[PDB]
Amino acid sequence: NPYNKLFEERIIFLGVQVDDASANDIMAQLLVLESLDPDRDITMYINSPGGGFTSLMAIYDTMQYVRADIQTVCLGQAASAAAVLLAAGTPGKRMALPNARVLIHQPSLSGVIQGQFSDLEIQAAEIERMRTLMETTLARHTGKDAGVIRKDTDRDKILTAEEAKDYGIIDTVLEYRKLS
Amino acid sequence: NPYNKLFEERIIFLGVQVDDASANDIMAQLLVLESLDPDRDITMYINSPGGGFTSLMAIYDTMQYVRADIQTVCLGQAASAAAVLLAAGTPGKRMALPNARVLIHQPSLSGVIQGQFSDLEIQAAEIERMRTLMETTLARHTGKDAGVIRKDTDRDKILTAEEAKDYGIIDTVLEYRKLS
Amino acid sequence: NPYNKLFEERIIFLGVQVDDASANDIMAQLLVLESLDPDRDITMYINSPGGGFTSLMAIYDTMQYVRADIQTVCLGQAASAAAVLLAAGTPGKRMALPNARVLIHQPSLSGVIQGQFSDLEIQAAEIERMRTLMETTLARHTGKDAGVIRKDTDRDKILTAEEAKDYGIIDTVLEYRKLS
Amino acid sequence: NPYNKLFEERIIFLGVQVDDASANDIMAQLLVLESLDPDRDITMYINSPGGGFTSLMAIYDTMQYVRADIQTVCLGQAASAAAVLLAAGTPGKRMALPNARVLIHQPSLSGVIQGQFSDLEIQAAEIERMRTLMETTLARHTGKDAGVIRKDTDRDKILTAEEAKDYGIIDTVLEYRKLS
Amino acid sequence: NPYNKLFEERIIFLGVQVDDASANDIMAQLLVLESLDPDRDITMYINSPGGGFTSLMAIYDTMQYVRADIQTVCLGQAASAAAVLLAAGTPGKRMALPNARVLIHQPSLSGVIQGQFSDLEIQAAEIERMRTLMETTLARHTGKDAGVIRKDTDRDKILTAEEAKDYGIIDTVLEYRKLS
Amino acid sequence: SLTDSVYERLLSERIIFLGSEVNDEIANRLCAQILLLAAEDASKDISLYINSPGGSISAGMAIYDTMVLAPCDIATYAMGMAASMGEFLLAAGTKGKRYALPHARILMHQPLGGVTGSAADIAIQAEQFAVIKKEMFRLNAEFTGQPIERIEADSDRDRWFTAAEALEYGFVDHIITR
Amino acid sequence: SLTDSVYERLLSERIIFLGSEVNDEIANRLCAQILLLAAEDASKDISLYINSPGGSISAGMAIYDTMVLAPCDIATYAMGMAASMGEFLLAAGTKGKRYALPHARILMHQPLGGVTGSAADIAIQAEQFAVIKKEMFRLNAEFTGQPIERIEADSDRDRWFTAAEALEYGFVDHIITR
Amino acid sequence: SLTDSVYERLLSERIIFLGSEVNDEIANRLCAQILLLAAEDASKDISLYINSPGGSISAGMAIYDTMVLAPCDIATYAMGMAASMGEFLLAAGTKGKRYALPHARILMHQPLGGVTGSAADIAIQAEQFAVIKKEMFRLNAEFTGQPIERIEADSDRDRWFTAAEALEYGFVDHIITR
Amino acid sequence: SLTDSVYERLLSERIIFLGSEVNDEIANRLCAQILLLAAEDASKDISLYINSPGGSISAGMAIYDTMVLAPCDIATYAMGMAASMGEFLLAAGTKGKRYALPHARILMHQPLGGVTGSAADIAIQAEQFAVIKKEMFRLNAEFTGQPIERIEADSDRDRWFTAAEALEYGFVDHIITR
Ligand SMILES: CC(C)C[C@H](NC(=O)[C@H](Cc1ccccc1)NC(=O)c1cnccn1)B(O)O
Ligand SMILES: CC(C)C[C@H](NC(=O)[C@H](Cc1ccccc1)NC(=O)c1cnccn1)B(O)O
Ligand SMILES: CC(C)C[C@H](NC(=O)[C@H](Cc1ccccc1)NC(=O)c1cnccn1)B(O)O
Ligand SMILES: CC(C)C[C@H](NC(=O)[C@H](Cc1ccccc1)NC(=O)c1cnccn1)B(O)O
Ligand SMILES: CC(C)C[C@H](NC(=O)[C@H](Cc1ccccc1)NC(=O)c1cnccn1)B(O)O
Ligand SMILES: CC(C)C[C@H](NC(=O)[C@H](Cc1ccccc1)NC(=O)c1cnccn1)B(O)O
Ligand SMILES: CC(C)C[C@H](NC(=O)[C@H](Cc1ccccc1)NC(=O)c1cnccn1)B(O)O
Ligand SMILES: CC(C)C[C@H](NC(=O)[C@H](Cc1ccccc1)NC(=O)c1cnccn1)B(O)O
Ligand SMILES: CC(C)C[C@H](NC(=O)[C@H](Cc1ccccc1)NC(=O)c1cnccn1)B(O)O
Repeated sequence: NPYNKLFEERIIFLGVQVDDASANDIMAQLLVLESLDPDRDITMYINSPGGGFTSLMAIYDTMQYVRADIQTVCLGQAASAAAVLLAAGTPGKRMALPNARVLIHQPSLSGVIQGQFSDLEIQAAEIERMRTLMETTLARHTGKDAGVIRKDTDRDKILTAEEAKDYGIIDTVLEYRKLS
Repeated sequence: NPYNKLFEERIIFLGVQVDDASANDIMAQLLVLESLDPDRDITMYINSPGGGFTSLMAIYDTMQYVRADIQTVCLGQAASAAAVLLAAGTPGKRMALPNARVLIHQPSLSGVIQGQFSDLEIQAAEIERMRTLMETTLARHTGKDAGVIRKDTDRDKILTAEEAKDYGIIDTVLEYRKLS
Repeated sequence: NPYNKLFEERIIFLGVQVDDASANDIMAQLLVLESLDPDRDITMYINSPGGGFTSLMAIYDTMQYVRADIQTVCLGQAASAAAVLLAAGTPGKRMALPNARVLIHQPSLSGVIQGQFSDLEIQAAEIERMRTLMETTLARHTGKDAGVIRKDTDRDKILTAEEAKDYGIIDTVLEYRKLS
Repeated sequence: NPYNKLFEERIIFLGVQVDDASANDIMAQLLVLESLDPDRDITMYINSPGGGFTSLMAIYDTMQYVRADIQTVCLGQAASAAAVLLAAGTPGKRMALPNARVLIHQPSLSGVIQGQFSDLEIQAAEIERMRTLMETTLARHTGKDAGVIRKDTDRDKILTAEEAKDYGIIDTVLEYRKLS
Repeated sequence: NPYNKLFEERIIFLGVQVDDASANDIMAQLLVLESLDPDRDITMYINSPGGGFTSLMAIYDTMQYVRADIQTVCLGQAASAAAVLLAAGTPGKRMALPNARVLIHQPSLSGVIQGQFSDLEIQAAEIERMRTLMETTLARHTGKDAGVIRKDTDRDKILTAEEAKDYGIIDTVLEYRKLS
Repeated sequence: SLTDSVYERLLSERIIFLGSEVNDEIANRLCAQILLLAAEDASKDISLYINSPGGSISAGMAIYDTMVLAPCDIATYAMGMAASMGEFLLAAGTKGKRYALPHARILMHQPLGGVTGSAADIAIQAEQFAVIKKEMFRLNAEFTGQPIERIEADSDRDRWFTAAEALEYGFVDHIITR
Repeated sequence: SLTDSVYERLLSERIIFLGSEVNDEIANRLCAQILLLAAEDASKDISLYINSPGGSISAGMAIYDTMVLAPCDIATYAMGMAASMGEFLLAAGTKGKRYALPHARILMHQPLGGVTGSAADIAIQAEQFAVIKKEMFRLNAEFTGQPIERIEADSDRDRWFTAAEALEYGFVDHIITR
Repeated sequence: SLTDSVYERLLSERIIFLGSEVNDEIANRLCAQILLLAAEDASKDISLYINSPGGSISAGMAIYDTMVLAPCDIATYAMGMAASMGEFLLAAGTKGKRYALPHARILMHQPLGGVTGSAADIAIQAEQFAVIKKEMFRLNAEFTGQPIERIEADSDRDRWFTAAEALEYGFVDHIITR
Repeated sequence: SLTDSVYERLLSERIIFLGSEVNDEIANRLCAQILLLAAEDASKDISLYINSPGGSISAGMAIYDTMVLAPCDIATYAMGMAASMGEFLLAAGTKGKRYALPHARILMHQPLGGVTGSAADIAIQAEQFAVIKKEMFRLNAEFTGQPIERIEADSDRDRWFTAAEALEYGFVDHIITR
């Protein structure tokens, strides 16, 4: 299994939709590699369309909680929660390969949450809190103001690898190191 | 498998919806780790939207029954049954990482339970008993009155990690221990 | 696998819906542990909503047939067939953790059994025989009269762990043995 | 497993639809074989109808990022994203067996992306950027102008192995080396 | 596993519908057995209704590319793509057991390919190219003219094993070698 | 519709049709047609032609009570199929006016149903299935002029009748041979 | 349609039909028919023939209030099936004018429903289920002339009645024996 | 249809029916019926009988604005069920002419809805849910003659009313006891 | 049907209804109603009451062009809901004759759609979405008397209006307070 061989080389794939099953897989892999060696860098290759905000912040907190530095490299896409997890890497260690796209947007409810307006007021204050928490999370990791994140993530803002470097989501557009 | 490696380090994931299959997985893992060493702390990382009340109280009783202390750390979300299981940890050992949300709410029936009104009177006295038992369970673990839990869980009360610490659901907002 | 580790410590989960696949798993586990040692107690942790009456009486007879004593502990719920299997444990060895609920009710046909009225008369004499056999089974294990079981299981009678102890379904509300 | 035996001989199949699950399998296999030996050629046998553009550029960047040369051989079809990954091989090392077809076409959205026209303007500027990035990627690998790629991929341009060699997608129509 | 035991005796089953998953299984098995020994014959037992033309030509090219001779024996049916792969064996080494049927027919699109008439003109020029390529492939392997293949595969031409020998699809109706 | 118009014109000729599975919808339609024709003339007979695979007992008991309490005679006509409840309503006609067309088929069988819910619900359903079975058999005994023990033994499964067999059994009184 | 035409012609004869499951659609149809017939003549009786498996309480309470507040008497007719709400509306007829056809069946049982939503929603539903059950039992007590304790004990599950059993229980006042 | 004919004949008697879930289809039907009856005679009252489980706010606000801006009084009649929007339109009747039939049930609760889309879309939906909730509560305050704080506390979940409880709360003005 | 009859009688009173989602079916129905009423009398106003959640732009542009090129004035009436295209057609009325009932709600937002097919197809769809958005905003600018920059900023997501807010914004010209 090439997944297990890269895991022994401290390489993790965020390669699927960020849901609770994916989040538990990342958090188990992050906490094992913290317990294996807290000094060596964990590499988090991210090819993901994003997903749930809770599973986002489950991975986000675990990336920030573990003693090991998290090298986030984007490959193909980091959209939504995955763009935030891409920005959630250790500063100086956030990469994207040159043709990876980075989609940042405000949080959204999938489908329709029914309920009384008092329940919907709480669901809306929560998705506004999820919006504010995402923008605050993207503020401290991109170096931009949270109001700048709010205007930019008002709709879909797809960045290239170069544009995500200028935005502060990654730190280095990862050059191709092919020998030929 | 990073799940098995963390289990050998006495770390359990409540990472899925709390149903009977998930509850049996937690209770087997809690009772093995009690039989391995009853003195070392069991760590219960909780990333869960909650679920059934019976599977809640199956995990709840097993967390309280085992001789080992249960370190509940919330990662991402501890909602519904999972918020109660988060509060069900050993006092002083209930954590949440800073961007984990804690949703407390009264119990609910998923879908519609049909039946005669005598059957529905019993199903309603049961969901009221499930409501009272949840509030009494959250009373002894958060330090608040059960009537305070009843007013607060009347609708969805989403807490942050700091707000769940002030509420008494966790004991410590778990600081990021990253070396850099 | 924590299921296999507890099975080596003679611990069985009735953790799913009691159907024929679940019953065959319990009966195989009961008859192996009888053949391993017929003198040591088998512990049957029960977290189940119940199920079919035949798979109930398949587990019931096997619990009573094996030479080993069956320690039934209820965790979360023992509803329907699972409440009878909870009461089916060895006397003095039937437990429930304090927030486990015990639902006793009369048998029921899931869905509609179509057929001629002569076929339906037999299906009704059978579900009445299943009703009488359940009440007679709950009579000898709870110490109550079968007519008392009939009035109590006429609709859903959810008991707490204390109420199932007074009813005779368990023998001891199993105290939490946590060291702290 | 013949997949694992060829992987030990540094042979990778792009044999399914290029989605994120397929892309993560290719990228794990490319980065293990880079870590095994960065000097030996990786052979990428491509039998694929293509797929998503992000998973395309995830594989594309990883093929270009790894230190090992990527020998892309087309077998049967290299369509859409798979034609670009076929052209993404190391120059001089891009093959197609003689009856493999190579389908190049502009990117497309599967199904209908609903939304407000401001959201659709961004989705259209993105699929135009995906169109321009594909044509620029096919420009540097086929040696043709990106405007020539735009006129040729305006609709489906199915090439044979010989026609993909003249187009620049492969470098050699791979002759049959059967001894008889 | 009898599949693995025959694979060690250099025996491959084309036993399912020829799609890309089946084609990748055949091509991996053909290229491993080429790398194991390029001089010993690969036996390809074919029981298949055919399938996709790309996965046909993926297997076809791989059968012709590998250094080992491919002994195609038809068992039951070699229909459509599978009849072409049956004819694709090494000359003198193409068999069919006596009650295997061989169905040759022109290519077809499964279901309806929608689109503009300019897109449909390309899809029709492609299925005509797939028709011409199949007939040219069946021309060089059966020894008949491609116009003879076109008249014969205009509709379903089911051959017996004897009729496929006279047609040139196989070379020998494989006699039963039972000792009794 | 034309099919509603042709049924309307034979409703004017006091000819009504049990022409489908007797559910509550067409039973209330037939009961209203019997009430309307008894309100027009209480003396002229209503012809009920029955091409029916059977159906609900209480829907057929609604038709049966409307047939009896109508002051005019209900001539019943087995036309092709009189099965189950349509058999019942065929034999429920006025004595001497129960007719079978010669190639109509008559199916008499014990009632069909379903048990569901809890065991106490099913025990009540069983008691009521025994009451429905006894009343369906007693009325078929009253219609055919045969004992309820013969009705119970013969209806235990599907018992089919030709027009001649339904004549000798007692479902009909004549076979129309125009 | 013909079936709408035959119901229209008996609407002219002040004969209306509770002939299906009483939902809101046919209750408002029946309420409008009672209002229309009370507007035509406030003195002549409305015949409500009931072939009904029951249904919604508030739809039946809509019919029941329209039956009482009509100045003309509502003669109710158990025709085949008067179950649940159709039992209620049968027994809701004018006293002395509640009729059962002899093979109609009367089913009296406590109301059916569903609980859903949060525990505070279900507790409100339970309080309202206790109010609906008490008002359904008090009115069935008022209809049948029997105590509410007997109505509560008998409606606890499905209690079936023949026309004779519904006569002695008090759902109907006579059995039509024309 | 007969059911359209009976509603048409009571439309001639200025009796209209909110007899289903108030969606846009029957609201525009009721609004057109109020406009048609106000065009016939601007002085005679329109009787709106309400057997409704509630429904859309804007569909009910369409009916409510058509009720008020009609120059003739809209007598509202709780018939069985006046829930949610049907409660609103019941209490939206002309003061002194809001009637509850004695076993009608009145359900007052805060509006139901759904949130969907992005967080900026949901924040706009929430602001509009707060505007709809405030206007539904202010108008229920204006109808019942009770404070908006009492309307907000009572509508927080489902609050059920009998005809007597809806009389003292202020949804209706009388209980019809003919 | 009755609902078609009541709409027909208000069609005689030159009152038409945008009472559903404006798709092509009811737009051609409304366009034919505007053409028919302009053929009857070219001087008397057509009242278009709008209870609409919006819908297709070209279906609404069909109605809008039929409203303008009718020689008679189209009085528009926000009745409950004028959202999206129904907002547009409300504001598309004759100036001075655009009316909002006091509790109608007006939703103005940029058009909804979908992108599909190849990138060259979507680029054409995007160019046409920019043309539809500009023409929807320019006409809403012409209707409300406000700049297209304010229309573009306000329609970027859902912007809801009361009748008073739609009065000051310019969708309607009066609020009916009979
Ligand atoms: C923008 C970033 C933070 C995340 C994006 N979406 C969200 O915020 C997600 C979208 C989603 C995913 C799966 C299931 C349901 C909803 N939102 C949430 O998880 C969510 C959960 N509860 C309340 C409100 N929002 B991403 O998935 O497009
Ligand atoms: C509030 C806490 C205690 C738990 C929350 N919900 C419940 O209480 C759950 C929700 C649920 C989950 C799965 C299947 C059916 C119902 N309620 C129950 O399990 C339940 C079971 N029986 C009767 C009444 N309620 B959580 O899942 O949102
Ligand atoms: C009351 C106890 C003894 C058992 C309860 N239910 C039953 O009795 C079960 C419910 C059930 C479960 C699965 C499939 C079909 C029916 N009844 C039966 O198994 C059953 C089987 N054959 C005839 C009559 N009843 B429990 O599952 O709620
Ligand atoms: C032409 C090459 C670059 C790729 C071709 N198609 C695309 O570009 C694919 C087709 C596709 C595949 C899977 C799921 C959804 C869409 N386009 C995309 O992936 C895509 C994704 N986001 C926005 C716009 N396009 B191929 O798959 O036909
Ligand atoms: C005649 C021989 C060459 C192959 C026969 N059929 C084809 O040619 C197949 C039938 C097929 C199979 C799977 C999915 C779609 C279509 N044709 C193709 O694969 C195909 C693919 N793209 C364009 C045109 N034809 B066989 O499968 O009946
Ligand atoms: C008339 C009798 C003797 C024979 C058959 N009739 C029945 O028994 C019918 C068949 C049927 C029709 C509609 C819905 C459900 C069931 N059974 C009933 O109506 C029925 C069943 N159980 C209790 C009460 N009534 B016939 O329909 O084949
Ligand atoms: C009349 C009573 C006593 C018996 C039965 N009626 C009910 O209880 C009916 C059955 C029904 C019909 C339609 C939709 C939902 C439920 N129940 C209700 O209408 C109902 C249930 N819970 C609260 C309020 N109303 B009957 O329909 O079997
Ligand atoms: C009248 C109020 C207070 C109570 C309920 N009404 C609503 O809230 C209705 C229920 C409904 C009906 C049809 C479609 C969607 C939703 N809600 C709405 O119409 C609604 C919801 N959110 C925003 C605007 N309108 B009633 O229907 O139970
Ligand atoms: C009127 C505008 C500003 C707002 C909304 N209307 C639209 O944009 C409508 C919504 C709709 C209705 C039916 C079928 C498809 C789409 N969009 C279109 O008709 C449309 C979308 N893209 C291109 C051309 N027309 B309204 O319906 O919410």
